[PDB]
Amino acid sequence: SRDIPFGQVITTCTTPNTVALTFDDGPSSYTPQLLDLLSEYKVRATFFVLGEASQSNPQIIQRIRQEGHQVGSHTYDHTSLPTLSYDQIVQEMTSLESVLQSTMGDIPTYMRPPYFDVNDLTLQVMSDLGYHVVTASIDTKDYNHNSPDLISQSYDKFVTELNNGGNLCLAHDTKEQTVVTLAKMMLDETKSRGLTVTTVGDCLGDPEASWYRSSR
Ligand SMILES: [Cl-]
Ligand SMILES: [Zn+2]
Repeated sequence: SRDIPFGQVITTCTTPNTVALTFDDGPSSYTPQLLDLLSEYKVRATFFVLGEASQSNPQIIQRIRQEGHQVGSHTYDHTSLPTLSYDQIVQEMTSLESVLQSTMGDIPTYMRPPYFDVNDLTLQVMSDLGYHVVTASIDTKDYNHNSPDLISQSYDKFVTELNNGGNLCLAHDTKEQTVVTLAKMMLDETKSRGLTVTTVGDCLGDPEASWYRSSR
């Protein structure tokens, strides 16, 4: 199977006719409802999770994994990594590894940088630690439309960027309107198109055995 680069920004799925719906900054109190919706549609998603959220909601981390979704790293503290030293960037990653090792029994090989901010130093750390670096090719901007009257604008951006060939989509399951309204709109549209709605690792051709590794 494919070799997938480490320490190099990945924006787009490679498996034809796939789409990866992804959710950042959780788990949150809305994540369980989103998991219910994903199971109704029989799809898989990817969750790039944070430190305090994972420590507060370990049972949601376990439920994400048991229902076949992928857990990726979003750093512990959500710091813009180019504002940090090499050692500090390492610590942002390994501190979340301690949390995830204890909650889900392994650690991710996929990460998403806060705000998509990268520089050479950040990419060097991710290469050295063995992380695939994922940003996005669809960005819902749902954080800025988190109200019933605004959330349709995130769907319009989603559809337009999907039509432009985007296939790796950023939303936040910390936002109520993303879970209660936008996710169903995205899932209906991807179902209508007959897309394979799957994890980031799967949409890159990576077997699930490679989305995680044992403790360092
Ligand atoms: Cl440094
Ligand atoms: Zn984030």
